[PDB]
Amino acid sequence: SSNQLTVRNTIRNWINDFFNIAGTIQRLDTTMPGDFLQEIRSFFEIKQCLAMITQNLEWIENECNQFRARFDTYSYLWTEDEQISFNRFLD
Amino acid sequence: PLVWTQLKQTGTTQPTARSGHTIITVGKTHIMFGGLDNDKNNYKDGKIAPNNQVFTLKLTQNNCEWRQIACQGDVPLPRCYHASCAISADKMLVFGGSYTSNLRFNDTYILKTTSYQWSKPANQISGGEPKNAESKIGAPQPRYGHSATFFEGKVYIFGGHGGINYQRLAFNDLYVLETENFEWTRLEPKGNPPDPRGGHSAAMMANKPQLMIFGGWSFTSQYSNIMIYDIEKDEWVDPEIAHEIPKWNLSGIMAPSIPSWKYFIFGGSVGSFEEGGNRTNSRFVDDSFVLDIDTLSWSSINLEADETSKAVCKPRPRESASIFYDSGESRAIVFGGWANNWLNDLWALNVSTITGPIFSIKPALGPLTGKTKVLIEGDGFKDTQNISVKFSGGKLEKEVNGTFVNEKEISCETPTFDYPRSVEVTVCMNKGDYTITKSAFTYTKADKTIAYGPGLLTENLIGVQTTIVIQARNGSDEFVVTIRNPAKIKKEEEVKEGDKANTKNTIKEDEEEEGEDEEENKKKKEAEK
Amino acid sequence: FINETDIGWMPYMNSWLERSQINILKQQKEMANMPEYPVIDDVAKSVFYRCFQSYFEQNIDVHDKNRVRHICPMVDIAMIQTICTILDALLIQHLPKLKQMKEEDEKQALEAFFIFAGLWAIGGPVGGGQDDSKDMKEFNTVWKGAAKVKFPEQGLCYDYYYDINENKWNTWKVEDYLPNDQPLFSKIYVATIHTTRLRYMIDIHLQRRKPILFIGSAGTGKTAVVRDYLNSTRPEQVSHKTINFSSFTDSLALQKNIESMVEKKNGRNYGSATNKVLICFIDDFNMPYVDKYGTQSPIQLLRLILDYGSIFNREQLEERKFLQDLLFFGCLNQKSGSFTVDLRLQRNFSVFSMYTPSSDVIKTIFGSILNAHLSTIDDKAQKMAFKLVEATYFTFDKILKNTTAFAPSAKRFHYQFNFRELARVCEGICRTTPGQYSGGDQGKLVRLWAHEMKRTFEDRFIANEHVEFFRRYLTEAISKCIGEFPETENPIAEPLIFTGFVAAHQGLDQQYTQCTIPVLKRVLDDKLEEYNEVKAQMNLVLFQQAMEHVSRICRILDMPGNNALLVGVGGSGKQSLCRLSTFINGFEIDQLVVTASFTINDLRNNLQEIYKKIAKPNSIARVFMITDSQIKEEQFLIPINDMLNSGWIFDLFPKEDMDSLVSGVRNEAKGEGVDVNNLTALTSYFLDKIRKNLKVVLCFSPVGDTMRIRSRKFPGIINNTSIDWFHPWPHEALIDVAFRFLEEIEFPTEEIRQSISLNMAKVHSSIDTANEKF
Ligand SMILES: Nc1ncnc2c1ncn2[C@@H]1O[C@H](COP(=O)(O)OP(=O)(O)O)[C@@H](O)[C@H]1O
Ligand SMILES: Nc1ncnc2c1ncn2[C@@H]1O[C@H](COP(=O)(O)OP(=O)(O)O)[C@@H](O)[C@H]1O
Ligand SMILES: [Mg+2]
Ligand SMILES: [Mg+2]
Repeated sequence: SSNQLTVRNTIRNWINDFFNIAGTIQRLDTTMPGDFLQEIRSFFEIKQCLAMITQNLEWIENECNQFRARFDTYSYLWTEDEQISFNRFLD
Repeated sequence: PLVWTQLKQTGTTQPTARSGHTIITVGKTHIMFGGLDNDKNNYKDGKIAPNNQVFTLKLTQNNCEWRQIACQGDVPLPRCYHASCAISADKMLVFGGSYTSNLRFNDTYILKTTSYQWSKPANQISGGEPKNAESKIGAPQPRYGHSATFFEGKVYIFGGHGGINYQRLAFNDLYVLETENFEWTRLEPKGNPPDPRGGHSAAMMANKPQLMIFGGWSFTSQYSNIMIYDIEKDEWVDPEIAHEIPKWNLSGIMAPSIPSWKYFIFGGSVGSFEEGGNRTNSRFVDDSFVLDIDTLSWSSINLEADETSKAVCKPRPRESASIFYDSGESRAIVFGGWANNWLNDLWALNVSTITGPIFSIKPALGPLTGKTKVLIEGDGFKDTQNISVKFSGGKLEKEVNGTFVNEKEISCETPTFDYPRSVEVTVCMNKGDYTITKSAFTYTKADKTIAYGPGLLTENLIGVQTTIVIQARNGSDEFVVTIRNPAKIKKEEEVKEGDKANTKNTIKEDEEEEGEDEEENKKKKEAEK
Repeated sequence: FINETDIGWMPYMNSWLERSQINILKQQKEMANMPEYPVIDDVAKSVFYRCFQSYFEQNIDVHDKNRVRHICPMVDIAMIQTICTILDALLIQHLPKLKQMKEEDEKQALEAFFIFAGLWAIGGPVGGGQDDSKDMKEFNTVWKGAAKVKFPEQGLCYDYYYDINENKWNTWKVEDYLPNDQPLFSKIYVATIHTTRLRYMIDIHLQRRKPILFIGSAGTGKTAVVRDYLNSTRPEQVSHKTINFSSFTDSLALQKNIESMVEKKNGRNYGSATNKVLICFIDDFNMPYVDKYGTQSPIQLLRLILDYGSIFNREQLEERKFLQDLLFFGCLNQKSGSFTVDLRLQRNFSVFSMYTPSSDVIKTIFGSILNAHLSTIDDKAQKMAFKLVEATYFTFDKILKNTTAFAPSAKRFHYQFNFRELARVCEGICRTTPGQYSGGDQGKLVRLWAHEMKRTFEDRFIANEHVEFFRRYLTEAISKCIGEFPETENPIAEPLIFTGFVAAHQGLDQQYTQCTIPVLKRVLDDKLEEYNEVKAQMNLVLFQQAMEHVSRICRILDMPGNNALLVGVGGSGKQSLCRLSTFINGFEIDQLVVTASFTINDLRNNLQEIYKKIAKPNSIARVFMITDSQIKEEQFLIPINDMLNSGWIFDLFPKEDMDSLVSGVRNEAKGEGVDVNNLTALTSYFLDKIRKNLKVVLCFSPVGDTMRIRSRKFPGIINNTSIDWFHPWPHEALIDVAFRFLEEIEFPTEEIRQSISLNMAKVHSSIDTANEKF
């Protein structure tokens, strides 16, 4: 989506809250206003863990797209069609 | 027509999805090697490592085949986030990488495309092997997510996210090397530096000493400002042309266009934050923006066709990707990257704005009855054979004989138009009629009047018949002869079938004579005589 | 005197392998448009030298005249040249695949590549005789003496190309006909096995600069195979223009055609600027006038253009004028004009037999046209398609197999039965509109067939014995193929008349259904009243046989493109019946008016007046009436034969007038939805409109072999037009014709007036039985 509230956009906001942990430390050398978020996102171990979460999110969506489709088949079509078209089909 | 179109990969061994991967065209062959493969088939025993696997890229009629080359001489070690560039059309090096986060390489490793053999360069990298801290011989301090621009006989690296020992930061500094010997010289500009950034792109602009460094990232705060650097006079000039939104970990490729060289940035992560704190929210943009170097300005580009979807079917953003451009087919192609997940989907697009090498026409105005030869200019214009231009357009289809004066110049005669309406000029070849913004053409008193004879200029007019001959230039015109003298001049007038006049004159006196010839109550080019 | 064995053909084979002759010519000539030859690698050379020598020197079967029955008398070198050009084109296509393969599978390919190259070089020109099918099956067994690379069984050697990636001998794959909406049937082109394996061989001789020649019976469909290829070429690579030889096409007339095609390069050179390939497709190669000695001037010119490439400019005969980047695509038919052309040209060409219609090739063309066109009409009455196409062959075969009845002879010169007839049978079935045929088609179709068959064979026939022989075959065909034999009453009958104007007149929409004679008698009589009232008055009787004649001339004008040819003894009223037939249809007859002093240039302004009326868009299709008397000299026909052969007579205008006639039909093409400002499809689309809106009805008499010598000189007259023969008036007709004229004469008891008109017929019938006795 990227709009309103969605299971991904919530899990996106969740995922974020752990990267937000970078800020709280506020660096141990050089400049005071520095972050760690950059370094944490270069670490290979975290990428793999982040990429594994996204793979599992795309699994459910496909089987949920098959689950919803079942009802959609006969049922979407009737809400699209009008009463006049129903009249034209009859006579 | 410009539109994003997915390309299906069909090979014996297709490449697995990656993030730390770089693609660089060299001669007529595009070669990709890259690491960070989701699939633990490399190292294993806990943690993900890079793969040092090379792959060739071939594409024909929108169909790609992948072909990896195991057989080399030496092998380099597995890299992730590692700037590569091309020397000449043979010698591809790669420099700098990463290995289990804490270890970072600072060793160059050449590859000869024709032999697909790697090598260690002279005695510059005697002993490689993986190590947290490497600071000797080589000037540059080990770094990942950096950038390498190639120029005539010299490679330049500006990129960041790295340091000696355990320290981690972005680089303010530019390290030069001379490929002829592989000597590492740090070059400090006299100009006031740009803020230290890592995870960007840089490339030479318009085949000039200036190279431009857009986007980037740093522990302090992300940046999003272009910064050029001419090797001549050392000090960098600052355009100070920024983007709308701050961008980082993008991927940009240079494109040749004769009128004005164009640069194309795709993917990356954007976000606007105030100094320290937060920075956590990371939006990724699919929309690739377009820069012209002669303009120095960022103009966003839109899809023309939706392919009957009735909605823009663009690829995912993919943050850290790899994009390479073909000068043959005039298209930019990006393999994939890391938009949170890993994906193996090669998406291309053909650039409408770039065309095989005017722009402008002169004259753009003409009379219908006349037959003049114009001059259409642009770029990628074929010489003699294949060259074909479109005429009229105003409720009509016309094809005019074209001749290429240059590769940026095409001569063609104006077609006889019945109605004085709106005229449009195109060009035919490629898929159908590959053109830009069409060259706009716009189609009784005659300004043309040609005269020559011994009855004009100095000649003293005697009893003898002093002759001239005009041009009719015809369907209602007037042609008034006038011979003022001291005595009574004779004056004849014979309209011939050669499309000319024959006006003699016999003045009886001789003192300083001068004959005026008017066409529609207006003097012809020549006066007096 | 050079002997053939002294010089040989080996020196060419060795010089082609080493790339010795080829290499020198490319370097040391103006010919910069030479298609670069492939690299004959050290192995690839050995494998051909080893093979060429092993399938020519060694094979006695290959050179045995009785085993390998050629059409034209191929010279040995002419065959070696065609092998070499095909081997060139195979290598260039499969060179990077060969170099990736290993020693054993590379060798077996290069061997197969020869066998296939040879197969066409030798087996291609195999054909002719009576049974082309047997002269193929005689060759099929000798070239199935093919050393290491054996054929698959259950197929001729022709039906197999060597695929590099399977290494099998796959069989040629044929693209199933998709129904287009071409109104001209001549544009319809159904791919067969034979038409794809020629399409390849034309691409193999265009990739090289090797001119091709197709040789096959008058109506085999050679022109169509090439006229498809030229249409499917790219307009930037190839530029195609046909030269249809007329007998009178002298060496001057060819040079004007070639000079019009070719532009002016730098110096004395003449090619296409931008190195295009300028195809000059000769059709009817044999036709050129054979002088007393036996040497055709235009043909000898071509042998000056192929060899040295230098046409002496007929004005200023000092200027050499060198010609460049030309190919020539011949379409010679054996059994017409100069049966064969000088072997000194046929050498330069690769010859490719086009075989007389097979039982399969007919079923894959006309099967595919009807199945497509009856998917339209009805879901039922498809299964009738193959049943009718089985029949239209069965009948077509039992005509060709009985040669003593129906064979092309001096008196039977128009009895030529080939694809042309099966095309305008399958055209006449393609006129069935869905409303007036849909439903039970068991009977209605098979009549429409019987009729369409009948009136493109009966029409042809002279002798009534031949008309009887036909109707026996036609009622055998219907007992086997259509197999119903519906009743005791045959679908075939005497009063079977089908007409598309009888429906129109009443007020019904684009029917081609059968009327009965008394319905046809009301409509025609009403339409003759309507022609007397508006045009110059022509009184004719309309008896059943003249009734039928309008019926079967209105049919030949309605079929778009198809030009009528009414043969009959002068006085038959062929001219008068045509004028009626024309007025029945919404068409406007244009007859030229010959004075005693008439010139070719004045004909060419009368023809050019007609071509200003057709070329305007909303045009009532003008008919063009010609007779035996109107053609004072044999020259006037030359323009006319080019009109009825295709579209419009080449060079009847300047190229400035034709750039304005094209422009008037740009406002029609946008309305049709055809591509505009292409200037290749627009010129083509206009030629289709001119062909459609011009009908050419010529009206000859078969007396003193003046028609036969015309048919010999102009290929157009007989083959390109749908002949309809005018027999002498039946006894039933004469009694009517007499009685109409005896009206407005007094007679005592009116019983006399009928009775006289019996004896007026009998006398005229009783002279014809004495005239035969005499
Ligand atoms: N495959 C085909 N599809 C459609 N019509 C065909 C086909 N083959 C032959 N014909 C028709 O056969 C007729 C006679 O053949 P044509 O091409 O005129 O050459 P030729 O004089 O050599 O027989 C033409 O009307 C042509 O359209
Ligand atoms: N059915 C008929 N009834 C009466 N007269 C006829 C009939 N058919 C033909 N004729 C006459 O015979 C003439 C033959 O001359 P013409 O029309 O020039 O034909 P042709 O082409 O045979 O010379 C016709 O003009 C007409 O007067
Ligand atoms: Mg033909
Ligand atoms: Mg006549």
